[PDB]
Amino acid sequence: SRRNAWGNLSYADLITKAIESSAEKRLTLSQIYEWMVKSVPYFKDKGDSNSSAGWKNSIRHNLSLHSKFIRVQNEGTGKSSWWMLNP
DNA sequence: TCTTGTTTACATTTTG
DNA sequence: CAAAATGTAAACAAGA
Repeated sequence: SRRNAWGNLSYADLITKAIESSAEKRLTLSQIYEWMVKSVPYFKDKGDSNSSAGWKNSIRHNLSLHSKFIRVQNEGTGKSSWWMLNP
């Protein structure tokens, strides 16, 4: 009996795995979504923001909330913010 | 307008 | 038990 359609891991924990599966160990908001879709089965079929407002909002909430994650300036024009694990 | 972030509420579960 | 967590849902503000 899972805790979520995708199992017992939490959004914040899923995010961690994402960021922590990156070379520079840092992702922008958009990539984190894509990671979920490509790494988590329950989401493989939810990329269409047409059916993906719930888990995206949640993911944005988790990011912006828990000091576990920190926002780091990403150099570039029209680029989003880096998101890294807080040491 | 669609993205990004932040915040605030609420209902439940888990923790410590 | 009470506090920290969690998952949703939403209101608002500044960016691309």
